[PDB]
Amino acid sequence: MIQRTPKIQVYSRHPAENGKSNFLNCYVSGFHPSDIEVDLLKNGERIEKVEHSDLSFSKDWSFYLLYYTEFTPTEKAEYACRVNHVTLSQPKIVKWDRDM
Repeated sequence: MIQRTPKIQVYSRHPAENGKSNFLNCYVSGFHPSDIEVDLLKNGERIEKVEHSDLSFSKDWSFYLLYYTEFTPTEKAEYACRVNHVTLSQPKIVKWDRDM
């Protein structure tokens, strides 16, 4: 058996084919086993519609999730990524930095 803690990155991107739109991303990488819970939060509340959830795995057994959705942020709300996994004794909450 092997278990590996997920790396968690939270960042924003504009797709080049539609640059006025902005997307909040959570890249959860390198984890094992694949069982996992991942949500985007706004002011601490789950974002219910997340348009994209893409899972893959590498040669060593090691899973990768890109979890993302269109959003329109502004100086007001706080956004974060919440992850729970067997390797994490508490849910990990990673805040979105608006410069990322």
